Amino acid sequence: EVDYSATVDQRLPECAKLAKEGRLQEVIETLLSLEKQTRTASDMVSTSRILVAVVKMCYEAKEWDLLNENIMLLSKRRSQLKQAVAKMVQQCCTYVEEITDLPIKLRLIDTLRMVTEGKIYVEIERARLTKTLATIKEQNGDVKEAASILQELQVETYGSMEKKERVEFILEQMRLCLAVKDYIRTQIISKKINTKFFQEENTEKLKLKYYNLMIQLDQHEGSYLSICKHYRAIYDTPCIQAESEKWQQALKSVVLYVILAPFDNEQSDLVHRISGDKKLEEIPKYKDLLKLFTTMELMRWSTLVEDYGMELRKGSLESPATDVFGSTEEGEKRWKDLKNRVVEHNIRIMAKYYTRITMKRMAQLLDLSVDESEAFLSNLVVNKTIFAKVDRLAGIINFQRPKDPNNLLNDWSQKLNSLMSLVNKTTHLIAKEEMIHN
Repeated sequence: EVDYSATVDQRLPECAKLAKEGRLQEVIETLLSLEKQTRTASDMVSTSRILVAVVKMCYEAKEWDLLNENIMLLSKRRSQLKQAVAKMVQQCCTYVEEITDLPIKLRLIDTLRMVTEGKIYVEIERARLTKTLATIKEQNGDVKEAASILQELQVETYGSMEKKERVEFILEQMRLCLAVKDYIRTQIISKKINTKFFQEENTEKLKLKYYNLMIQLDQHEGSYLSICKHYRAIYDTPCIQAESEKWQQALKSVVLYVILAPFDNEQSDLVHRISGDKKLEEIPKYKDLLKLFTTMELMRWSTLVEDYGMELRKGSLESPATDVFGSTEEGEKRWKDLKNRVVEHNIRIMAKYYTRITMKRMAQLLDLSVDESEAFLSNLVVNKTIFAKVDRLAGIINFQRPKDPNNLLNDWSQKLNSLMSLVNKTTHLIAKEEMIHN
């Protein structure tokens, strides 16, 4: 248009000297007038330099009141250029990091976050200032306010922010939410992260931070199977897989958590996938333990403690123990749940092979008292996990359901079908031997 350019190149150094001499209130009025000519002229580059200029003068002169008043004023000018205000805020948020005085920094943050509110072109900055405001409102304590301040930022909708930086914001929202014990809120924020984003280039640090945070979130609820999947994702990271101490610890928790998970189709399928890995050989104790939950046999809880108790709870210097079964309250609760899994596994085995068993025998085989075994068995019967009818007078547990005449004859029919197929198959096998030996 009527681009000013060198016109501001003549004033700006001259105004720079007068600011140092002490004349600031007069020169800003001069630069406000010069800004008006440029803004009306729609000179993007020149107007940007003036707005960046004036905030520098009020910063170098420590005019905190004037700096905040100017930032509000020059942002509210009629038909202000959006790029020029962006450069002002980008240059002003640099001054935020430099300032160490907390009350002065906070007022500038509040002023800057107010002139950047609801505006797309400065949405990246207001995000970073919101992150900056939260850290100040966290290193000083009052994590509740820091969590609230950061949570309201819908960073997923911010299109200008880079995807890598966008995820970093979400993880901090989760970190503050977990630190404030807001597990309901943390789950909702967790859905904002697409797990496929970690399949890209070097962002593994976010993947470890993300999954370790989900481990903490899912630990409170008790979803052991979900915890195992998160640890399996930590196990698959190239950074963890490239160093022995890291992947060994991750694989230790992968095995130790699928074991704690109650049996189902998903859990059973996971054990086969985990057992298929050849890296369990570097931790032979955990490989054998995972196998013990795979063999279709009774395992004794007393044997487990005497064979795997020290390696799992206390561990060794050569192979350190994970926090699944530590001395903590969480570790003790998980230790009790492991005994349930052993007891549950035994009842599942006792249902496959036994047709009728004695409560006295079941209590002995479960390392439980008769009352505890009956109470434990009564629990599984109620949640339909295992069928069992308990005749308490005779001390008998009956694992066979009543035989429907359909089922009895269907089993008879299925035997005939297999028999006729076998007779068919044998005849074909005979024909081949007639061919070879004739």
